[PDB]
Amino acid sequence: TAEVMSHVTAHFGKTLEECREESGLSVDILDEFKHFWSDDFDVVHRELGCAIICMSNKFSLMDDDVRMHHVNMDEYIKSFPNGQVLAEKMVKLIHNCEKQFDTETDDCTRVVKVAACFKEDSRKEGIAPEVAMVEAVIEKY
Ligand SMILES: CCCC#C/C=C/CCCCCCCCCO
Ligand SMILES: [Mg+2]
Ligand SMILES: [Mg+2]
Repeated sequence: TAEVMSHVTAHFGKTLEECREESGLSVDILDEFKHFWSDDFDVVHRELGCAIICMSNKFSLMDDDVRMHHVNMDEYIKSFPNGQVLAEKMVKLIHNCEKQFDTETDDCTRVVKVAACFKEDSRKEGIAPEVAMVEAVIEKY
């Protein structure tokens, strides 16, 4: 659901700053990860793809070939409150987008294209949060 997705996003995004230098991602491109979900934020930069790899690797969410690791992704999603309701659909959506961009060999560029596809499909399928819902989770700390 969009609510589970807010919890996932709020945790995943904590690794943004530690990943920023290696990925070449300027604060001008994305200052806080929560803004990935703004209707207004265009998911396009190669460097955002690189950052996504960095952040994913922190939790083993990529396989050997820099595609999602389905079982690690399932376990991660299920580590959040009510995660079981989102896990199946989220892995199926990401994997469907990966297949559409399988001819992109550049890992950073492929990952940002897949990220943009996933964002559009999460909206169509009703699992895309609003930035406010993501903030609400960050603001409980
Ligand atoms: C394999 C991606 C890890 C993840 C995740 C999701 C976190 C919440 C929103 C970010 C979406 C990233 C999609 C990247 C898929 C690239 O193969
Ligand atoms: Mg710019
Ligand atoms: Mg490769």
